[PDB]
Amino acid sequence: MLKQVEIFTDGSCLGNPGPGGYGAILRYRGREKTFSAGYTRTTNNRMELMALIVALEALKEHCEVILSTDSQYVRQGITQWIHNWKKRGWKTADKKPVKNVDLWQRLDAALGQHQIKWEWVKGHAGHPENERCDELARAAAMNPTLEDTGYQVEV
Repeated sequence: MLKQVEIFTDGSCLGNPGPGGYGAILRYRGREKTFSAGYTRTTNNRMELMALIVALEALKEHCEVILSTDSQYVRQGITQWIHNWKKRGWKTADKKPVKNVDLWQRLDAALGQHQIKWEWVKGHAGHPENERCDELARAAAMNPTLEDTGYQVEV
């Protein structure tokens, strides 16, 4: 068995907003789980956040996790935004709530249960697991069955 949980994510959506989906692969206790759902009206970025939320929330105890994703949005948030957002109570400089605050807070909550390591892969230089997530995400976008109830046009 792997001594470190493994998660791989991608999200897909054309249209801002539009029908969108996500794929996520979770290696956890000898099992490999695959998550995927499509949403009727959403954004690419909200789908990349959702992928990670769903796969992390699958974890039922404290873990060491390696998260592999090619999202620039997730990468910026993690490496540039979240720390300064927290200090300002999840507001931008103009004192408004940050975009996708609902999903960022939910992701943050999940991140805070685990020892976390990030692998920022490129899209064309992805692993078999990342490619399969891309496939799942586009297939989910094609067949949406959920509501992205947190999505707002005005941020």
